[PDB]
Amino acid sequence: DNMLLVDDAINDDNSVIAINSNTMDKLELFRGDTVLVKGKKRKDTVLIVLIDDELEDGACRINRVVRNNLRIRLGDLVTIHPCPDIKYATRISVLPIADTIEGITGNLFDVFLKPYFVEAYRPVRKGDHFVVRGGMRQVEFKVVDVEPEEYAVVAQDTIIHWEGEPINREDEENNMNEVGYDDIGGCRKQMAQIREMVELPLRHPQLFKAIGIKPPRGVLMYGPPGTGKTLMARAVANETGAFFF
Amino acid sequence: PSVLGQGSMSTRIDYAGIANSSRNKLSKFMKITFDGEPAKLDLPEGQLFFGFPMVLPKE
Ligand SMILES: Nc1ncnc2c1ncn2[C@@H]1O[C@H](COP(=O)(O)OP(=O)(O)OP(=O)(O)O)[C@@H](O)[C@H]1O
Repeated sequence: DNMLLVDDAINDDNSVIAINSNTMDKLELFRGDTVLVKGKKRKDTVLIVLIDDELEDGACRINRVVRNNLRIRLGDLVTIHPCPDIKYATRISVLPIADTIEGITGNLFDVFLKPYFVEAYRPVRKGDHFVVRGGMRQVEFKVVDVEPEEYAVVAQDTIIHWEGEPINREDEENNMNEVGYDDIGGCRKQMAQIREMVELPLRHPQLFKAIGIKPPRGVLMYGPPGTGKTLMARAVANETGAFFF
Repeated sequence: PSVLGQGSMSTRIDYAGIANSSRNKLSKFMKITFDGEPAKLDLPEGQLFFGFPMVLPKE
């Protein structure tokens, strides 16, 4: 029962996900418990479980920040598992987003993060984001580094380092290629042929051991220039999740 | 002797500190060896430093 419908959370917490009481019973959880939620491709995070009777069976509430982090939209499906082993981050470095600090003066740390981390115990993970509203503005922050790794809790013992260059928002997608199967159209048979020969030897390597064969290694794609061959290879590599070179 | 690594102008310019920083060189929120990577060690005009660790001949 780890597949739940996505709903727009009313609250303004980026590390809180609401579940139905029947769903909470099925998942065998408690109010305030932290659970790991995995969405599309290889993106996942941790959220604080909340009890919501108004939520219908097989439904959950997540704010827009969580959906953006998981690369999902409203009404999608995610996989939720218990996360009781999450520990406390002894030392975390976090830097603001450049476009969110346009002319904002004063100690951004005390102004924004300190109210947002006064015994909040919000679970954090590498690459996560969270928006904090201070005064009449809102500023986003990203999980630049955490110790111990990977996912932990930002408690009082945590030491926050807010010194570093602003995180320009454009480079997250301009200088990086995060493309999935949804970015490829008009070529389904070729995509299936590539996947059945690339993912299967890696995602499920014990099948070939069971059947006692050595799957083919090399794969030569060719076609007219401009048909997206490089894009197809990038998408397959990203979806597989294995290290790509 | 102590001056072969830890002497005058070795503490004024923390060669050990620079060496350890170069070894663990990251923003990230004792022995010196010549297997690693160099780090810039700039000194103003007119200063010489002969405190680099000795290596002895090849025997
Ligand atoms: N399904 C698709 N088929 C073809 N092109 C696509 C597809 N989806 C997107 N595109 C766009 O088509 C262009 C393909 O450029 P790209 O260089 O990746 O193609 P290519 O022919 O495989 O490259 P090359 O042989 O130069 O490495 C890009 O703009 C890509 O965004």
